[PDB]
Amino acid sequence: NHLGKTEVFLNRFALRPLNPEELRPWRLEVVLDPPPGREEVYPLLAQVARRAGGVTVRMGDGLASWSPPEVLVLEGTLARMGQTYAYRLYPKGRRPLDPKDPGERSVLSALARRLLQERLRRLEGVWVEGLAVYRREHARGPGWRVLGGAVLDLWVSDSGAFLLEVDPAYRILCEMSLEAWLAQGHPLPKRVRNAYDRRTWELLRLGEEDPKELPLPGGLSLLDYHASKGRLQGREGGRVAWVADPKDPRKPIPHLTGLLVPVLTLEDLHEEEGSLALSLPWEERRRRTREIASWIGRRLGLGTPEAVRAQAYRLSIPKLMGRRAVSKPADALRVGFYRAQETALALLRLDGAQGWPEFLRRALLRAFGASGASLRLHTLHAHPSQGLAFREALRKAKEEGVQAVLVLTPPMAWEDRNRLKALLLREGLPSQILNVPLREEERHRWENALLGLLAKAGLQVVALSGAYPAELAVGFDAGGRESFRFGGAACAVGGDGGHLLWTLPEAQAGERIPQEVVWDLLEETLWAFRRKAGRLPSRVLLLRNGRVPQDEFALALEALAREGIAYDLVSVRKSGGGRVYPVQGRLADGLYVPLEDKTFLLLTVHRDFRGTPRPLKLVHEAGDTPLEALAHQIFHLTRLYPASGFAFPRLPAPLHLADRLVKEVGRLGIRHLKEVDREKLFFV
DNA sequence: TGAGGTAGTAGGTTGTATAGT
RNA sequence: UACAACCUACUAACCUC
Ligand SMILES: [Mg+2]
Repeated sequence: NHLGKTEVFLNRFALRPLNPEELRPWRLEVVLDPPPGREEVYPLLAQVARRAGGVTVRMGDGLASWSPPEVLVLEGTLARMGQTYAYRLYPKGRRPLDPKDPGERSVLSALARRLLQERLRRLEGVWVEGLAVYRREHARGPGWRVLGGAVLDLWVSDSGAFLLEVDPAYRILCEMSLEAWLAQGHPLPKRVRNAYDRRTWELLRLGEEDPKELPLPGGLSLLDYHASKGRLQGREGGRVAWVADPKDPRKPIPHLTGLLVPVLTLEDLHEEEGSLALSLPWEERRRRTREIASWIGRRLGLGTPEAVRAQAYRLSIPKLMGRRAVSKPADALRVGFYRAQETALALLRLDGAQGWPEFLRRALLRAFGASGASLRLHTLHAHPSQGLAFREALRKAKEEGVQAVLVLTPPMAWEDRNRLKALLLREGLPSQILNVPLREEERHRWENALLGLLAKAGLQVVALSGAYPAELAVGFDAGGRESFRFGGAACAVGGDGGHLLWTLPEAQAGERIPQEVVWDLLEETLWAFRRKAGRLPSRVLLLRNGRVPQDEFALALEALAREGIAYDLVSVRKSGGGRVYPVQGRLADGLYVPLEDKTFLLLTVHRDFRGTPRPLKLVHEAGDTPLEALAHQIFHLTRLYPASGFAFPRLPAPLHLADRLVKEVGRLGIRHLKEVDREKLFFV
């Protein structure tokens, strides 16, 4: 191996192997009347396990248990969606389960988790939300405190052992009223909860009215209203507070500040504490992870926790290329781009002012100078409020070779931002916005805005230097919408990643991307590779954001086999990787950690040393490229994103682009994209 | 809208098996 | 439901370049 080995700890701990009585759970038969539906079987079975109590989990069509039937509610009644059923439990003995059998250890682990939860529920000083445990004051001020603990998990090995997952976690509690909060000179919090229940509102403003005078729609005083329900007992109705239901933050509602409690944010605390942060340096997290794990092991009698370790790998550093070797995409602004064509940019200024800021102009001229490419800056002399007659100023601009526009503007309301984006997109003109109180020392901002303006004009700013198995990398994501998704793809064309492009996403009902939309988009990207390389990819790298729905790539994978194209399919989850800590030494990004076959973690980015990194968890779902070669290429693709400039995304450029793309399309809509070259990354 | 990201609180989504015969 | 993978608002926050 040409890669440097390192050992790592996972945030998992090995515990004792299950004993006989744990391997052979009480079985039970479930007799539900009226007999269940089909989509309603498991949900009711689970609500029966929960209604029977003890360490009980559903198992198949009946239930498993680590509790004696003599402490189980064997007869009962539960109310599901509309219908009221009655259940009965028939102790079918005690069959043993086998940890190798996937759904059997699925049951063993289910029971482990329920056990852990019950052991936790009985602990005295601790606060326990589900599997989260908070046990120690971490910070505090007048009226508030922050509790520290950890989220946990207990499951069963393939080899019959208990497994503990631990990750330090915090909870912010405010137990003071709004009145006191505001009386200590702090600012209004954006959200606020009822003091007498969980109902939570957005806090609009404070009221000038008198509680005892404010007539409540159909009845009494604000004060008299609340008094009625006995809420002023042991409390002091404060001032008038106008709040709103977050679902429709229009219609204001009267409330009293003595009966509201602030919902706090880290910044509401930064007014007080200032030096309080909730993320941890990785070594601190590792330490507390170990302490808490030992603490639980000691409250659990499942042995002494032995931190599980894995073999990690230092991946080769990606060689990023501008015109010359580069270390971050912003450096391309000084050295030149990987491949720059002739370009024409336009300016839309929407403050009172006029013309290109000289430093931007010079930065651009230098970059194209350095790149050995011609540049022609234009300036739109028209305003959006000229209604549509400015579309014609837009018409002019496309008839001279303008590939993208800079909008120099005051901060825009989201609505107007979209209105404008759309408006310029109709004419196939991607826009980069730059907020206009702007000064040359705000360098990372205008240089990122510039890098984005350039990606949006179709320039390739950086590429990789290296030989990778796949000559085509395409990432698939689903949706930038609520009740339905979009599902689209983006593209790193060439082994150098010499080209990036996007594909029009297609409206769909949920996560799963229709098999045929998958193959369609893929085909679009095959056409791209073909028409710039004159040949078909020998191998493609297929990437999904998140879990991959059952055989949703099947049609496309078969289409690929047919056309004699080799391929790999990787599922890239942002969650589920847990944690990774060096046994010795520092931790740098580029970490590759094999877990089972078909799966591995990748610590792709580390940079904000006040926080702890979250490895991606990746599953090799199809294909037969060595795990290490996939890791290597994913890792390098992380560095290919043009629009970030000073920090790399945690996701590989195609998946990060696909994400940005379906969020933009979900935001602006799908219309107005007919006239946009797919090489202009309009959405970064 | 500069961009990347770790941490919170409060409120949401889809995806899987699940029978009958 | 849990489990699994996610989204939104607070967040143009906070930290970092
Ligand atoms: Mg952008």
